Amino acid sequence: MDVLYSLSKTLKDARDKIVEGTLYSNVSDLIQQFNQMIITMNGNEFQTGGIGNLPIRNWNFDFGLLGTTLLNLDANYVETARNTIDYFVDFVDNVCMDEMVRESQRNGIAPQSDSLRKLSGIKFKRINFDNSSEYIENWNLQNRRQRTGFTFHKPNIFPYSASFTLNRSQPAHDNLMGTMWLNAGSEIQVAGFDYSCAINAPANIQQFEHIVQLRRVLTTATITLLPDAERFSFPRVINSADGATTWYFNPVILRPNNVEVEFLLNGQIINTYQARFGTIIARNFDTIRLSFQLMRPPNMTPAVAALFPNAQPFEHHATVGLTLRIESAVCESVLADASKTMLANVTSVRQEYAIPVGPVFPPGMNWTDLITNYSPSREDNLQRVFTVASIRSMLV
Amino acid sequence: MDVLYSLSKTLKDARDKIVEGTLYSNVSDLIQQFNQMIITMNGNEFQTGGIGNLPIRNWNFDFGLLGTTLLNLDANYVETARNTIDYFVDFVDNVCMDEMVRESQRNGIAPQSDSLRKLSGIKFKRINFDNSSEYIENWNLQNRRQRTGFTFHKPNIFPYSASFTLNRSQPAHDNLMGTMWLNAGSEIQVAGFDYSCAINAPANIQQFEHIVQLRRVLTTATITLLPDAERFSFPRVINSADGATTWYFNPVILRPNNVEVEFLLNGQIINTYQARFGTIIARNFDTIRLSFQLMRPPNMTPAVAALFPNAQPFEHHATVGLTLRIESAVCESVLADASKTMLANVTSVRQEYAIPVGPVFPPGMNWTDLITNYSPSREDNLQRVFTVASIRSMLV
Amino acid sequence: MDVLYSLSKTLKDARDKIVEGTLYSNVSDLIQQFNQMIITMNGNEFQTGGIGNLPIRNWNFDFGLLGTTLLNLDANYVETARNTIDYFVDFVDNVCMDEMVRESQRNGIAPQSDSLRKLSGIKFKRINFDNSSEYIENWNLQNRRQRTGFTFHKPNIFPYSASFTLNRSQPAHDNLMGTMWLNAGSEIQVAGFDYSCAINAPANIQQFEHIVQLRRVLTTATITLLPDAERFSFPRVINSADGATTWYFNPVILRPNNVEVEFLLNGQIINTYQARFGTIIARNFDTIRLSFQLMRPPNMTPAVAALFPNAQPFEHHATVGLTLRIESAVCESVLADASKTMLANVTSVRQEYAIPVGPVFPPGMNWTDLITNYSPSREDNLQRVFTVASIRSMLV
Amino acid sequence: MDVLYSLSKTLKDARDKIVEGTLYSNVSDLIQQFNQMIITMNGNEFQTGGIGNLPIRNWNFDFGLLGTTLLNLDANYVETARNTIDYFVDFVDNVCMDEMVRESQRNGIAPQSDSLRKLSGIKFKRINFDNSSEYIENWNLQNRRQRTGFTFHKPNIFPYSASFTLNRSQPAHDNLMGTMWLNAGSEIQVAGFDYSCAINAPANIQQFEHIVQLRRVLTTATITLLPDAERFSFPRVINSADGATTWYFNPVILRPNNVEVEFLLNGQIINTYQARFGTIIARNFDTIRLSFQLMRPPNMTPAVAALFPNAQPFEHHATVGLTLRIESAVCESVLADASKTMLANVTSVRQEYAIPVGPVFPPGMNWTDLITNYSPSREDNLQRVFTVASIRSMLVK
Amino acid sequence: MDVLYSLSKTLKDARDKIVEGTLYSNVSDLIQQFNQMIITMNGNEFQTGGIGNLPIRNWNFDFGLLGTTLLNLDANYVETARNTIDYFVDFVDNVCMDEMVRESQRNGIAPQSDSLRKLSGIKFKRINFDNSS
Amino acid sequence: LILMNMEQIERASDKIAQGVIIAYRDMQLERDEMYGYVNIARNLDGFQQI
Ligand SMILES: [Cl-]
Ligand SMILES: [Zn+2]
Ligand SMILES: [Zn+2]
Ligand SMILES: [Zn+2]
Ligand SMILES: [Zn+2]
Ligand SMILES: [Zn+2]
Repeated sequence: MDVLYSLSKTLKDARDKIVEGTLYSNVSDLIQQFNQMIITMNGNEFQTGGIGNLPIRNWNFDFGLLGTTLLNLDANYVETARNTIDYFVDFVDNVCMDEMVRESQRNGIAPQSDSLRKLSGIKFKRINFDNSSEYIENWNLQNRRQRTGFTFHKPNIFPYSASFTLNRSQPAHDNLMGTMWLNAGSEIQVAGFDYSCAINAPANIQQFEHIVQLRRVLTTATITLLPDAERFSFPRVINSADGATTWYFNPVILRPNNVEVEFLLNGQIINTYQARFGTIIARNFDTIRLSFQLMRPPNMTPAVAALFPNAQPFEHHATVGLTLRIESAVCESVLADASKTMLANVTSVRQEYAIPVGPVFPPGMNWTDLITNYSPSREDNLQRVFTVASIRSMLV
Repeated sequence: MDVLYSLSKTLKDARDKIVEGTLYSNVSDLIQQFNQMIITMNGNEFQTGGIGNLPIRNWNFDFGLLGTTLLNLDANYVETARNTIDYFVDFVDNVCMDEMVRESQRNGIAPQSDSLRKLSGIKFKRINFDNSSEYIENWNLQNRRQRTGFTFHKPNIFPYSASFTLNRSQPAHDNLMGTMWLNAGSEIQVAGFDYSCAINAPANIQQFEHIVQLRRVLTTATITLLPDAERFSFPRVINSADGATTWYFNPVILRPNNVEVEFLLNGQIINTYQARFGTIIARNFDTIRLSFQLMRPPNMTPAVAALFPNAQPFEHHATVGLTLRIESAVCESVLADASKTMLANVTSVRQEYAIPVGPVFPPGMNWTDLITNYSPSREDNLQRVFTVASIRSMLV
Repeated sequence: MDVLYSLSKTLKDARDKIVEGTLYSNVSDLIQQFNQMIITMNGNEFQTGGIGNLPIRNWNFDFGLLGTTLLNLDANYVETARNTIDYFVDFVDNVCMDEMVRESQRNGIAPQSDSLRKLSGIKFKRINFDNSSEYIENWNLQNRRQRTGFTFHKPNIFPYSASFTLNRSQPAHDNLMGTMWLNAGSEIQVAGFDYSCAINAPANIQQFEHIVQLRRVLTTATITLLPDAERFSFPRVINSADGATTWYFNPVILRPNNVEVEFLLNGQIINTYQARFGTIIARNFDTIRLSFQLMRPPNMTPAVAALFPNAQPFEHHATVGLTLRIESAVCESVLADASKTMLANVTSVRQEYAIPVGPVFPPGMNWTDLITNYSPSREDNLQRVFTVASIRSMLV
Repeated sequence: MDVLYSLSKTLKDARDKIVEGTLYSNVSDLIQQFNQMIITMNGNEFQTGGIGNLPIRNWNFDFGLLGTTLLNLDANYVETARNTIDYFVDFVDNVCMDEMVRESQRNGIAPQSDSLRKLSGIKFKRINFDNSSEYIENWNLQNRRQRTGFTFHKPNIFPYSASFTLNRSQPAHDNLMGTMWLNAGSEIQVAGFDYSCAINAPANIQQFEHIVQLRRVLTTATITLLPDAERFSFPRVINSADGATTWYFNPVILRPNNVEVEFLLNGQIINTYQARFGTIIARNFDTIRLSFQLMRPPNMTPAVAALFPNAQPFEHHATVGLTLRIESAVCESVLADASKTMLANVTSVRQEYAIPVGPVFPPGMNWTDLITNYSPSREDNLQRVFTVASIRSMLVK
Repeated sequence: MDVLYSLSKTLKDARDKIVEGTLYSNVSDLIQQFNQMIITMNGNEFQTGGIGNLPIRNWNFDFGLLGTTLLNLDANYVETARNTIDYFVDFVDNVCMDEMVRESQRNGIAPQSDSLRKLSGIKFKRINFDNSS
Repeated sequence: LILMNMEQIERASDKIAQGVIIAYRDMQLERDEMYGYVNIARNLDGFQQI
């Protein structure tokens, strides 16, 4: 992996630095690294495999070294470099694609394609040099059982789930008490609805609780908390849990009462926020517990008192919302996020070449299914393919 | 462009690395590059800025070389370097501004300002060195006609458009079937509304379709797909198509049925997602075809059954929604997005100096009008000014 | 700060570059810098402080130099380097943590911890080398009295605020004219609501104005302007200004009229956008003025004509909304944003070690209170701790 | 800036010291400085002035050095020196005027005129010598970001504001309770007026409060506090807040009660003065809170008792004043003040040559507009033009 | 007092006149005065403070003399001088603050702070020069 | 290589010392395995350097 990354990094440096007219002193170290790569690869035969529809490709390396006896690079030098660079970039792209489409339950962290296993041989370790990318840095750290860290803008940590729980229900579905939520990506919208507006609740308070368990621990997370949930504040006709019949929802939004956001690690409260909404920090957590109360307002104007009678029928249902958006976080595991392209690149390569479903990943690399059941083997295979995808995205 | 970028990059390196106390070995290659730049620029006269309120600036270069003999840099060395760097940074900023405010219909990719034309001469190609930025790398690749790639977070590919189509309507606007949508920036919110709730539709199904034709092909795109269009889920009084009258829309949201999101390239299905929500990947497409359905609930509770009568008047209008957000994508063409500042830089420079409207760009660099009619000449001019703005933001 | 950053950058480079098999020429400059660091640190005792629960730690430096005479680095070389690197990383992390948890009112930009004050001595200036990160570059430019700016994706410039102004009201809260708004982070959602729908207004137009005074000037700001406010588009039961009673809000959304968004600096209009939605560019401003009008629709279909009677009771309240999202901007000062972890890192370190409240920051480093009262002393302390947090992030 | 200041300083020293009959030992160092200036400037072309009506002036330097063999200065020596000095003073005047009429949004502290930009080059740094003026000293401290200090006699820290607040009012405007204030320059005159004289107040006390927020922090401020406000102590006919009608103010002055001056920094109490009048010291503050009570006097002689009835109509309205004068203060930013001429010089040059409105300063250098919105970019540009104005004043004035 | 004033005036002249690029002849007399101050102050221990909340501060002088150049001062010279100048300015400010907060019914004109009392010793009279304010 | 090892090579010489501290206070002679009692300074901490 570090050798594949080193090939890609050398090729990117050569593309950026070996330009017409440039001082040779600008490229001397890059030229030495490039010539070392050429010497190491020369004489080695590689086969990028024919899994799925990915075509079998054979790679042969007999390339001359780049010259070292110029003061400024000229057009001849750039063209000589660029032919070799093109061949090497093609080879690295095909190796990366071959690795991305492969998985195993046993050693998913280990290389799977024949070319990458060959590149793991000691006779290629000379190619290895500056491992500065976040993905390769974390790869090296995890190879050594060291504390890893990935920074994610809007991490896709929540599997998509648009669900509801009814804590008070009946066949008519007209005096309902419960919660509905969309947990998607980095966003949790939750809303507790009481159709009776807690007329008969003790103290005229209805308590709603929403616990979301993250499949990995998040650290140093900046989160936006907002009082209302705009996704559950308009009238809807919602199917019943069995799907037999459809019930009606006609929310009127009250501000939530005694909002308590707990961020918990192993069930221990690490962070606690009470009645604070703007922008909060959860330093280390794997569970979010949102407690929020519908409080029937003690004093009402006549219209509000009209909305909420003493008994059924209830036509205006008192809903209290909550929005939780993880803007940025740090995770010890790879994750999809709104800014990167590793998941998209891996999925695109697997789709374009009709890679059959394997033992490890769900079909189509579906992220909801993947992150719902983020097993250790899935984590190893995902980190491997994501590191390979980043290596590929350095050149492609 | 490569020379302007090399000047800017050399100056940024000099600002960051020529610091008091630093080992000369940290700067040796940079000092060589800087001295080469000084030698090349010495004895050359430049003029920048004669368009709009951009002032006329004359530039003369007669500077001494930086020393090579120190072991660690001291205050004298840093001061001499800083004076030269200040002059050069001012010159580069003015050249970038002079290029950013000019456009051409014929050869808009080629340099427009006199200074960049002078810098395109062979006698300046020695300045050229490491071209590592994504924008200059794409510029060089586009020069050789290699496949370019710009990564965007929340690409602004959709021109702003809030419109609606009525497939069934009458002058009183009380039995309406149709679609309303907002295509803005990176988001598509589309809602199909039937006022009869598909009482008389065949099989009690109303089909809604929405086609968005992207002006450029997108690859490796990460898409959030959510069932509901919250933007079209509240009571609304809407102007009629000719604006002669207003009509009422009292939505009640049902979940969409048989959701099929197709991503098409050249009218062929590249990606297709059937009832899939959360994160999906569109590997290569220029069109998005969202087809959904309002399916009248076969079973209703008394409240739901009351919402939807057998005939007019229809007071609750059955609406199905869809929200599609492009988080990240790759495009072969420059585009505005949420994280970069190229468009903002170019617009700000053109507004500060009162640049008259030109034959290429719309007035004020209006992005909606620009991406609506994204012609090849507009694309070439925009890539030029965006590359210049990225070069400028390295220093300014 | 420059010295602490240089230490961290040296260690990060050593971790990324001192890898088995690599050519010594790839790392030669780094090895020279590393040996310079060792020479400058050898023989010095440091104490990282006991503030809060952060333990007192003593640091000693008697390390040997790394070798320079191999053609390729080997496993022995990597192990020897790693031993020294681990100690230096621990020391730098502790210095960063000690500096992050301290504040001063008189001179908040100057170092606060004893270790960082010792490292500002001239005897350590030899460690200083490439200052290339955005935060350290801004730090140096600001020490040089040079114009520098931080780039923010979704800057958290707006203190959280959900409030309303009632320009027409009565104790029964049934003929209300006013504005509702949420300013949160980088987002503004405003809505003018008239219960009489401007039945008895001059020209049947109701004017709404909303001014947001930014605590710092923003430049080259990309902004999305959308013509509705989904946060204030559904029925709500809202406390009164004193909380004595609760009133009822029953929006029906009309298109806002004469929408004029002004971006102002020093009370002067810099940018003006009339009836423009989608992407706009605010080049330089400290205030946002949003003017909009609820225009009574001159023609109404019977369904619409019913909703707005000539007199009370008013059941459907005509609301017109605007939404303003700052996607990207540039600020002279430091700010929290959706991408960067500086605030989260500082808050996490302050929470983990039970750092008491100081005379500068609000308790818990709460961002709303901080940005509300962004004083110069707060700004200085906050830039200091944010730069230190970034330096720590390079290694931790 | 340091080079322009050094040029002007050398020229002023030459004008003051190169005088007939003086010992050469009185001027040897000055002669060396003057000759270094001549050597550095020789062979350099400068252009000043292409904005507004400021003419384009071209400057060429080919001068001989002043001699060094004399033991006493004679008339011919002084005349040749004066010729060179006059040319240099004309040049420095023009460079200063060219710099003063320019502004920048980005780097307002940096030079804007081309001549000062050229003078910023390394070759000219040899001219630099004693930087002892307060403005150039503050300039050098600010370049290194050391704590600056500007001493202002009567700082112009308050924008002009003459307004009133009504806490109790009604359309007839005959039972009014409120405050009126003039904040102008270095002065705050405030007055709380109750028309009923706190007859029906809770214990016959009417509390008045006035908050003034300074746009810059002041330190080491000598402040006079006088109990009365002569500005709001005579009959007035005042517009209404909407301007629809006019109300009447017939004040009768009572001594203010429980007078409390508070000087605060970042919303924290720094100085508190209770019942203290005359000279007080506010060591470091950005806000002034004046709180003062109208106390209805329990015992009244018959004329006083006739002034204030039990109920309306109220003809004589009980008013309590306060006058606050900042005599001298220190500010870390430049400011207009009563003794200096920097603002007046900058404005005079800008008006004399019809300098168009720029993107930084108000439409004509109005101090009220500037101080009301004293932004950092404005502060940088103002400090630059004020330092240039002082450099010019060393020679032109 | 004369000595404290002379230290402060020497420091002010050093700040104003020891500037990058200036002729050494502009500063020669000032450099001699400054080096004489360094010689007189070196090896002497001073204590300031210990009244109210004024902190106790200890001052030690172990500085080198300012060098000489052929023609003009350079940036290195200015930074080296500014280190010493900054320490001395800190010391003088602290001595002045220590004296300003003290008073005496008897001999109120005489120095009251320990540092100024030490500075009134004969050894420091060498520092004394132009008393022009 | 020479520049990084210069100090070590110079300090290995038996005929040059790296300096001398004149401290007019009475300092105990150090006990060093190479000398017995020796007025050897390990460093220069606490003294002005000429
Ligand atoms: Cl985002
Ligand atoms: Zn149910
Ligand atoms: Zn984002
Ligand atoms: Zn219609
Ligand atoms: Zn109210
Ligand atoms: Zn009135």
